[PDB]
Amino acid sequence: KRIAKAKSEAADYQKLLASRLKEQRERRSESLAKKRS
Amino acid sequence: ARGLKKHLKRLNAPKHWMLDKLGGAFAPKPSSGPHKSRECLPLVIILRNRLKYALTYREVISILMQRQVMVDGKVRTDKTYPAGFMDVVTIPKTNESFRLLYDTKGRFRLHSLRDEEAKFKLCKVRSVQFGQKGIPYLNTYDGRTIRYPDPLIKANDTIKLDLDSNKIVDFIKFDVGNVVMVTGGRNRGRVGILKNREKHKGSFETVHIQDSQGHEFATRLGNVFTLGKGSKPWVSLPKGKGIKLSIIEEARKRMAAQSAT
Amino acid sequence: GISRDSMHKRRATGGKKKSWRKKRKYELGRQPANTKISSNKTVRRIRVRGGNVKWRALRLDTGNFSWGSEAVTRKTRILDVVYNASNNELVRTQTLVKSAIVQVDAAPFKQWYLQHYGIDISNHVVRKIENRQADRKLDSHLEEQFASGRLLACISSRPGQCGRADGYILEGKELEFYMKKLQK
Amino acid sequence: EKAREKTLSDQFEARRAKNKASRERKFARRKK
Amino acid sequence: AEQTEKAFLKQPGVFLSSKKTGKGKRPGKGGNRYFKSIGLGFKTPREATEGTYIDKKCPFTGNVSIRGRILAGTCHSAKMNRTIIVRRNYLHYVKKYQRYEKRHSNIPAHISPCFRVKEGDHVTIGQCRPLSKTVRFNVLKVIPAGS
RNA sequence: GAAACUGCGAAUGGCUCAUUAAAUCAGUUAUAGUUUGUUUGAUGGUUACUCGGAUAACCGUAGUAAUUCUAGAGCUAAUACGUGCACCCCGAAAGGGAUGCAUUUAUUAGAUAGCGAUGAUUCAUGAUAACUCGACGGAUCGCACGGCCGCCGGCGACGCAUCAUUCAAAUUUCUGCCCUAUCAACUUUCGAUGGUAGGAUAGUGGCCUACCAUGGUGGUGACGGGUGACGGAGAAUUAGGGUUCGAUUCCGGAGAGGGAGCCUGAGAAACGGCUA
RNA sequence: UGUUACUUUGAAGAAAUUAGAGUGCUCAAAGCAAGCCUACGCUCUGUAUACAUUAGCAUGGGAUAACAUUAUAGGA
Ligand SMILES: [K+]
Ligand SMILES: [K+]
Ligand SMILES: [K+]
Ligand SMILES: [K+]
Ligand SMILES: [K+]
Ligand SMILES: [K+]
Ligand SMILES: [K+]
Ligand SMILES: [Mg+2]
Ligand SMILES: [Mg+2]
Ligand SMILES: [Mg+2]
Ligand SMILES: [Mg+2]
Ligand SMILES: [Mg+2]
Ligand SMILES: [Mg+2]
Ligand SMILES: [Mg+2]
Ligand SMILES: [Mg+2]
Ligand SMILES: [Mg+2]
Ligand SMILES: [Mg+2]
Ligand SMILES: [Mg+2]
Ligand SMILES: [Mg+2]
Ligand SMILES: [Mg+2]
Ligand SMILES: [Mg+2]
Ligand SMILES: [Mg+2]
Ligand SMILES: [Mg+2]
Ligand SMILES: [Mg+2]
Ligand SMILES: [Mg+2]
Ligand SMILES: [Mg+2]
Repeated sequence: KRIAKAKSEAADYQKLLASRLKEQRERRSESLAKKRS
Repeated sequence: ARGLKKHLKRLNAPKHWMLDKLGGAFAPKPSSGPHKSRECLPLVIILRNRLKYALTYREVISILMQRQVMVDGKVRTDKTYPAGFMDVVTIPKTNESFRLLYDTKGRFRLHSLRDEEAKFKLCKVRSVQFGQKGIPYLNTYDGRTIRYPDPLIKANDTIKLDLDSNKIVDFIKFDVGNVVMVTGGRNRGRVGILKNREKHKGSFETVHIQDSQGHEFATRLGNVFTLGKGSKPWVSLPKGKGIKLSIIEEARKRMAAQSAT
Repeated sequence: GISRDSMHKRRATGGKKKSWRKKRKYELGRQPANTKISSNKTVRRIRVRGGNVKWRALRLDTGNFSWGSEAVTRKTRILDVVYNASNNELVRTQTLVKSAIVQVDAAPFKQWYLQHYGIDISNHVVRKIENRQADRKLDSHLEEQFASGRLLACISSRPGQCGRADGYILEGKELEFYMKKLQK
Repeated sequence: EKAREKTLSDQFEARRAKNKASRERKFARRKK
Repeated sequence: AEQTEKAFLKQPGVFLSSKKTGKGKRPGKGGNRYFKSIGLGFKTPREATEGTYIDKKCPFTGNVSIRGRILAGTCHSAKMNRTIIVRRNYLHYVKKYQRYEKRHSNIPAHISPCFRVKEGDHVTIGQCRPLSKTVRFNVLKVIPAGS
């Protein structure tokens, strides 16, 4: 039970981090538009 | 001493317990637990001195040994268990549920809760750091440790903790403009809006809080506890709502009460 | 017993300190280990404050020594204490203390060097050995002592505390410094 | 120690005199 | 060179015999000299970042942190090796007479080779862990007398 | 359910004020300089259908004037005691080595302005090479019985390890103490002040050792002497300022006829513990 | 960014004692209680507040005062 719990919680945390790495890049992409303007 | 002291003389007990000086030579020595001994309310005080369910030290043991009292959702049988700020005390037989909050005079008040609001509590984040295997974790000021916290949570933030799932439901960042309560010192129990943060390298950080009536008071960062984002707290406050009245104003109310009552 | 208190000392002004309490157990000291090089290994277990453990080595013969430039660590036999910066009497008594300069057997490192560089001091195997030989550099002073089978090493552990005698192989200007101290 | 103070005094006395020449030169040019 | 003791003096954790070069790496890595900032708004002297001395009690290149009380005073004695006596002058209030009396206290302090000091110079000292029987402070800044 | 083994406690409390004059102690600091049974929170890898030998109570031969003084014999238990299932390198890409946690050393990463924190740490933490003859990683107990066709499974108790927390300690920063100069120099061979390298310690430190330097304190009273001197919170009297007192119930310290030494333990230099 | 004293405000500060608010232990020294109506109870009942040398911490003030400094400007 505890090995599954540790493995489950570890997977969710990685999904959260990967899910937010897109924002740091997507938000960066739109942020670069100000430099051109 | 050659070790640990197991007794608390009655005159050395915290004043906010409001123990009578001639009631005996000793006061309940708070057990080790989530809260500090000087910033807690042992269950014996709650059951006997505040709620009057027990008349003696012995009767408190009978109540607790029947497993009738729960703190933060778990049954507690220790008479001197240190229940503290934001703790939820539940007594299923009486259908009662209280939250330990300070009144504006700095003393713990058993604020009756609704069944819906008794399913969570607020905790202040102490620190966030990497644990074994590089796994991040955060610990609070109520002794709790939460692994895999949201990366946005930082020290001094407040987290909403669900007592059933035992997980972080939501959190508030510590920043100017939020409503906070003072949990220590002269201004303990006062609620206001965090207006300013004065940092001093190597020294304590001072925070200037402004009451809803414009009264401004300062205190140390360690005595602040964010209650909500913006101006609305996430928890129900007692009648005073953290508004500290002057003695002149308080005497004015007492005089009027006798005229009406 | 041995005590680490300041009560017996003179004040910074020079005046004496009259005793106002007895010695405390929480300020005690203990007898030194005086670890010696000997094949009759002996490490005694000491119960210390908090119920924790210290390992007091009375005699040791082998140690875990690291070749820093090569990033390789091998267990090897301790042969001799040659230099000690604190007390030259610890050299002739062959006492093992932290920062003592000792000679260790070079055989375990020679085997790794031959297995790693294919040099004395299978088609896919020879492919990588020659690849690693491009960036191979060996200090002349460090190579000169491989012929004798002994490497100068410095003890980095505390045998009287951890019960072990670990260290690293001297090289660079540190090797030059100590070999000049031994040149007599 | 003696060399340390000699170099500082020798170099300080050098620029200390160069500045005096430069200020006088600048003053000469400002009059016109 | 700085090697004047019976043992070889070096900074802990700075490996000097690496095949790779230290060009382009932070202090204390790649064999580069290690130094740090002590915070509290104090600057790291150029003599400590570019020096060759070894001092494990130095606040900028050693293994001691500054925390506690920051004090100021005048150099009273600079005759020890890497240690000075700092004289702190203050007024003690005599209550009954509603007046003051001059008092002083001599505070031993460690001074790293990156600092130059003479009797009469003004020094700032920061508290550190016990370095000797009497020393609990480290010099952080020196102002020459008459400056 | 007596007895007995095992576990825990007996380091709190109570008593007293002898020693002690920058010492204790008070306010104020620091631990990035450490240990911490317990509480609370979290966290512990991909013969085994259950091992072994003892011992108490008990039983019965006793010794001694004698003591919770003591010897021998016969039995039998365990959560007692001792055991034991339990990515990188080499390489004809097979195969092999290492591969939990902890321990010890070394190399390496820990940026910038994928990549955490501080006023500030080569910090938290990661990876790698090895190391240790590692009290570690459950041979334990109660209650309830169910669900699948022998299998699976509930709620608890007790225990081991790691981090955080709590309960605390240890050491520690700054300032502050009565009378006395018919006490003016004191400290330093045998540590006095500082430096380097070690040893020891839970850990910092002349705490101790080796070597080196000659420092450290002082009419702003060092050093020494006196106290019918434990310190403080406080007490008496007080227009104000002040004078005197403070053994004693709260806090801190210290001691158990005088010294010293030590075992057990998370915690004692313990005295309703031991050794001289 | 010369360094301080002084002054202002604030934070932190054991309780007990002292001052002091509330309260008819029959009064009082005290104590920390109680009060309200007459129900299966209520007042979220109360258990305020000030003082607290000196030193330390942090804001505002800059008169008075102390120390430091000034011309081969190492000046802006
Ligand atoms: K103690
Ligand atoms: K015990
Ligand atoms: K103190
Ligand atoms: K005192
Ligand atoms: K130490
Ligand atoms: K030393
Ligand atoms: K114990
Ligand atoms: Mg006691
Ligand atoms: Mg700090
Ligand atoms: Mg027993
Ligand atoms: Mg005296
Ligand atoms: Mg002092
Ligand atoms: Mg690290
Ligand atoms: Mg040392
Ligand atoms: Mg010596
Ligand atoms: Mg007295
Ligand atoms: Mg006496
Ligand atoms: Mg007294
Ligand atoms: Mg007496
Ligand atoms: Mg008495
Ligand atoms: Mg007492
Ligand atoms: Mg004692
Ligand atoms: Mg007697
Ligand atoms: Mg004794
Ligand atoms: Mg007795
Ligand atoms: Mg006793």
